Amino acid sequence: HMCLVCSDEASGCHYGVLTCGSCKVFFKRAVEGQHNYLCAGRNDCIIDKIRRKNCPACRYRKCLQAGMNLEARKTKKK
Amino acid sequence: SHMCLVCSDEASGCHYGVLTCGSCKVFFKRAVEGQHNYLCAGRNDCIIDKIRRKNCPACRYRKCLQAGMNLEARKTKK
DNA sequence: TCGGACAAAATGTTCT
DNA sequence: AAGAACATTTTGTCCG
Ligand SMILES: [Zn+2]
Ligand SMILES: [Zn+2]
Ligand SMILES: [Zn+2]
Ligand SMILES: [Zn+2]
Repeated sequence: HMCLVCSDEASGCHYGVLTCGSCKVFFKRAVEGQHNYLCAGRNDCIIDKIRRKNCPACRYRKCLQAGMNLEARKTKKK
Repeated sequence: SHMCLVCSDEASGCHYGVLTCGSCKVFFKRAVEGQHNYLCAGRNDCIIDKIRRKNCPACRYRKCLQAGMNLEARKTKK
């Protein structure tokens, strides 16, 4: 299937969302680093397999908007 | 006479013909030496500043060329 | 699914 | 100034 963030091949539902392993780990690192990324464009960068490295701000924004959340399994269990 | 012409960080000298910081110097060398088949995720006018210069190597390399960076600056100069 | 360990890629600094 | 070595950061895969 397809990662909902970067369109690469997805490796499961991570943190609530069908995503590839690279996006899974990017997301956990972003949340736990509480990094404050800034876009160099217009907050609408193309995030695909090549370009996902280019804008961590837009990649992270796509993660969050797709509904990724570290407590996804904890919420869904409930 | 103080600022990197590519990213606006503090320049360290006049490298490959242009006033630049050390990071832009070696970024340009690596880009020319090798391949630079970079892809912009924006509209080819990414802002290249001290933080964001890492986001888009395509626009960073474009700004190096536009500023006139070239490997044989010192030969050409002589 | 999740995350630790390891590895690769990409970037940046020292040069006593 | 330019470049090799060294070093760090950022990203991605392998395992369990
Ligand atoms: Zn992805
Ligand atoms: Zn962006
Ligand atoms: Zn610079
Ligand atoms: Zn760009």
